[PDB]
Amino acid sequence: HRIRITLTSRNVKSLEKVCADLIRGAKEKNLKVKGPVRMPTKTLRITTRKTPCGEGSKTWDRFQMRIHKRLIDLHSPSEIVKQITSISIEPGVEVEVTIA
Amino acid sequence: SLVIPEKFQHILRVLNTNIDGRRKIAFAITAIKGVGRRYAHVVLRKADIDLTKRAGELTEDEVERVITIMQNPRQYKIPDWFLNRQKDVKDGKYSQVLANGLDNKLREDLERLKKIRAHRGLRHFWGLRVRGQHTKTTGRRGRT
Amino acid sequence: MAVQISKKRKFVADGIFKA
Amino acid sequence: KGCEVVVSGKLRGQRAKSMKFVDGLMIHSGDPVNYYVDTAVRHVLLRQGVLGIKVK
Amino acid sequence: TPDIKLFGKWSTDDVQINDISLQDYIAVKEKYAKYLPHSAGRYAAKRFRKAQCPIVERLTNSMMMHGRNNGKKLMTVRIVKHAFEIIHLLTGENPLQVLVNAIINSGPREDSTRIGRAGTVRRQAVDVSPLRRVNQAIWLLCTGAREAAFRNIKTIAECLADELINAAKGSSNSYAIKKKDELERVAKSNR
Amino acid sequence: GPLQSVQVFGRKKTATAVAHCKRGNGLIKVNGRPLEMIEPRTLQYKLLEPVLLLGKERFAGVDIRVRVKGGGHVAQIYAIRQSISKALVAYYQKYVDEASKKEIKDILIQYDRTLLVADPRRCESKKFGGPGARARYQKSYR
Amino acid sequence: KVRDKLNNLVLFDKATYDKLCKEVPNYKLITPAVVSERLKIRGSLARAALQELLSKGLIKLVSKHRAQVIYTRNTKG
Amino acid sequence: GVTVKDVNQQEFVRALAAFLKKSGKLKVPEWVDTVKLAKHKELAPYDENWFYTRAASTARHLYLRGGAGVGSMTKIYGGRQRNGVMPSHFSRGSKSVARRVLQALEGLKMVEKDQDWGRKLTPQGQRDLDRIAGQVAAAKK
Amino acid sequence: GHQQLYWSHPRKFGQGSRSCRVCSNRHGLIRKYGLNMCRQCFRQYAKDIGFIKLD
Amino acid sequence: GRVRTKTVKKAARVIIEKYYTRLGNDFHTNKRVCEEIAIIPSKKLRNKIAGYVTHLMKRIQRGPVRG
RNA sequence: ACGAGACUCUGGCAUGCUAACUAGUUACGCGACCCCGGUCGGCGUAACUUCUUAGAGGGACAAGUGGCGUUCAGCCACCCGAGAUUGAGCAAUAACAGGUCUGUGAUGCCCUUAGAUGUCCGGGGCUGCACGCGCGCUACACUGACUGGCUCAGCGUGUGCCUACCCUACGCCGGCAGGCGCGGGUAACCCGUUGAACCCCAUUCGUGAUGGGGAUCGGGGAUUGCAAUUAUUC
Repeated sequence: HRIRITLTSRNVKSLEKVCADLIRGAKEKNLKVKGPVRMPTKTLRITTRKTPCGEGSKTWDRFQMRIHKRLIDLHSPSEIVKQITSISIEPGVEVEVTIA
Repeated sequence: SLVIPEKFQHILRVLNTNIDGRRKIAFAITAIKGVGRRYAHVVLRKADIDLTKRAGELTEDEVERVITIMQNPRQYKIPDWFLNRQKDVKDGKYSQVLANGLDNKLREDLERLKKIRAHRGLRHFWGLRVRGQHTKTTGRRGRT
Repeated sequence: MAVQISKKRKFVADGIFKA
Repeated sequence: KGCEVVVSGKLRGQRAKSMKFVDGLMIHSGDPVNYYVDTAVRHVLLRQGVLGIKVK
Repeated sequence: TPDIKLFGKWSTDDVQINDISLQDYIAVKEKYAKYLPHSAGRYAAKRFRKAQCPIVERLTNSMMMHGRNNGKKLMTVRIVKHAFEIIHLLTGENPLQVLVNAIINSGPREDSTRIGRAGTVRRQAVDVSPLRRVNQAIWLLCTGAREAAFRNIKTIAECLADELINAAKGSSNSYAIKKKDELERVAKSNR
Repeated sequence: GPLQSVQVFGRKKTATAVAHCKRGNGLIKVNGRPLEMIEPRTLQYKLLEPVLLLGKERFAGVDIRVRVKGGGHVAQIYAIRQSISKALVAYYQKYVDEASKKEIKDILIQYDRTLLVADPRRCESKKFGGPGARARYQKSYR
Repeated sequence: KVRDKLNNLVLFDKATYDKLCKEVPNYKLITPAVVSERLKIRGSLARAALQELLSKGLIKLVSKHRAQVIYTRNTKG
Repeated sequence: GVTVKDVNQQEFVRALAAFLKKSGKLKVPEWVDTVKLAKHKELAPYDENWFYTRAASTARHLYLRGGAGVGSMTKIYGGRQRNGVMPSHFSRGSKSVARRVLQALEGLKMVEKDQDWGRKLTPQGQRDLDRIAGQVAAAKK
Repeated sequence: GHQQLYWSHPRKFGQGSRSCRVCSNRHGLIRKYGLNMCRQCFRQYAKDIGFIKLD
Repeated sequence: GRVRTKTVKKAARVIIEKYYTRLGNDFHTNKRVCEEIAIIPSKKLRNKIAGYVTHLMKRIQRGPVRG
């Protein structure tokens, strides 16, 4: 059973914390764990005017969001990796499970 | 060859207009009202006349064949979408007009619009723009 | 399920749910 | 260790005024403003008009 | 084998500078000698770093003006190379020597400054710095070739070619020499 | 048998030109094409500059295979010209005596600094209120 | 300030042909621009005449380009 | 040992045009005289037999990259669109002339259809292209 | 025919088929990534969405 | 213009006050000293502290200072 | 004590560290073409991070040298050096009768509320022209125009709640604008190696309101939508 788990979040430091904890857990559980594949991050750029009406110097904002996505690959049966993945999930980090 | 040939006709009198002979044959025939750059290449491709010669050294039989291609272009296998006047409101024929049918048919279409009293005809009679563009900022050479 | 919105729209929907 | 309250609106008259009460320390520039102060704005509807509250 | 930095097919050696005031500002001899008149950059960063630029590169950079020609470095380079072809085939003289002697002969050596309020005509005679001599010389050569090659049948590879040799012999049939000596005449008129 | 291989890159603006130095005959091929066969042909001598300054006998022992992508045209020319020189310098430094690397490096930096050190110039970000990073829109009074 | 609107001939008359054949191979620099200026002919006509003289072998090629070409006379020795 | 990758393309395409004119089994279209090659073009080409040149350049591009269809051919031969007063943009080529080029290059035995998309060169067509490449190299030598 | 002519007008497409989902106005809508509001409401509620004006 | 602020000079003065026996003339050694002893939220500030401490050591090695 | 600075983001380098069949490199085998050796973005799999992705740390500080300065703060030039002034973000007290009641179910007062200033349907108008002003686009050409061939990127975005309307490889038909059955992507996988333009090369043009310039206007054919006329667009 080849299994893929995706660690997609908005904040990056809690993402590094949970990915390091998952890699450490797969290391201590005597399991063949692959390295964390770092996908190219996606920048959310939409610009708008400052003032609500139409007068003033034409000044704009640059609002930004960065979403980071990570990949961890394992070779393990289903129930043990469910038991691993259902431990200590952050509210700002979303995990999703896929099977090949 | 590059020496001037005998009876090198300078001024060409074709279809009661003036045509220079010093210009290229793909461009000297474009001085006739009604024919332009794109349709000139097709005419000299249907007729077996090369594009590398000036208009001043061609003779009666080749210019007569080109005039036949001018007057009756349909049965020399010129495609129907290449024409300027298609699907007539008077008789419904595909034809190419050379300044006389062109001028009198444009005049007849304008008087047809002015008689039918469409707003295109009223705008042509008043002397304004018909294609629906802004007149507030442009068209300052209308009247004094 | 047959909608499957993309990964940007999921975070946009979650933030606007919070708002 | 630092606070700032701002009120603005009808304060005993027709023309609106603005009263500021600052005591302590207050950072105004840089990213420590993004994570050392909390800014809340509310609207207060009175009988004679609407009054504004700004607390930092 | 890099025996000599041949400028395409011309040799950057055996070229004589006649003026000593322009000795350290024109770099064509044995250090700043390239195969192309196109280098990388970082040459207009500090104050006097443009004095180390090759003179043919400065001519190539000043060749492009008037909107539709900005940035086209390849096109100005091939104008420069073709102009060097007519210069070598026209006089029998090395083309780098013709470039050097024209810039010395077309350099305005005295200038007048606008002084006073706005509208009043007062000029005060000053002399021209040697870097500014080369700078206005290159600008004058470029604008003379530019206004020669405008609405004319003669190409810019030939209009640039006739403009330097008329500046090299000082025949004053060129436009750079014309503005050079009327500027010297204006500076001489009120001192 | 062992293989002698170093893999050296080079940049101008965004183009990355990665060379490959293996032992063999004297030939330089970029993208499978020789140096005399790269558009534009006006910078043919700019292409042939490092092998001309360092001689053909120094290049006679190394096969050169460079691929390049990114940038425009002149940036790609400058990138591959940087990569060939840096690859030869790194190959002599890795395998051959260091003294010959010092002698070639001295004349290479004496000709031009671009042949070994990349140029730190990128396009600055566009701002609002103007068509570029510095220019502004035309201002009207009255 | 004379205008002098040029009216270049589209093909050669008698005097232009032998004037070219006696004077053009006796000049230093030959380009279609200077041929059109000296012989008051068209630019493309000068190009055709120079191609004919190149095919005849009395003019050597120096450099060819899509903008202009460079031609010179033979050595008199 | 000389290949297509070390042959100058400018002489190569006209040599291929001469070779395809000499072969003369390409079933050229009837409307080759009255057609515009792209909608960003303004006049017809002055060369009357451009079909051989276009098929030659198509065969060269199919050597350089495989799996290209009719849509990839319209992107290669694109250019600037001058609409007069309008600011210029990029406009692709015409689909039917690329279709006719690939039917001609399939009807003559040079190209078979690639699997599931595009087309690709026959090894005999690779032999022909490399032989004429060696011919151009020997002519230049 | 009040029922069949009350709102027989098709608002299938067009600008008025969509509206602001905060304050229900039809001017200056942002449709990118499915926000579906005007610019002022996005600027007022942009902090809880997570958009920061770092650039 | 590179003129140091008052917090840099005050911090450098007090760190050369309370700690002198483990300082030297190398910029990197007392840079690591300032990193280890003083808690500083950044790197450029610590770097400017190290540079001004090095300059102050070079002037104290010549003569006394009034601060 | 605030402001400046300090702080954050991005660019500029690190052959050192962590890692990659949703990124490749180097070797090996097979296959294809040619004259013994070259090409493959053809196929498949033994190491690796040199390219790519992005995480932690490092690196530049007036640090060194020579001067100027009360020899104090600092300034100038040079060497080693990827940089010895990269660009942005945030931005104090005080007030403006500055703009927004047409961003809001944020809002006081006033007006109106069934022959309505709420609302809905159908049509029109916001585009209407003696004229003036501002922001912009194309040009006045031969450093060019047309026609063929060669050839090189980076930010992005993509099947939506009422809400139906996505991006597109591939095959045929047609000059073209376009049309039909076919496959992928809910995205580093598919468009895509985003065969972009300016440039480069080779013909045609030759100082002529000209093959510059494409305004105005006639006829015809497709697409979107319930509907184009005051020409939607092509």
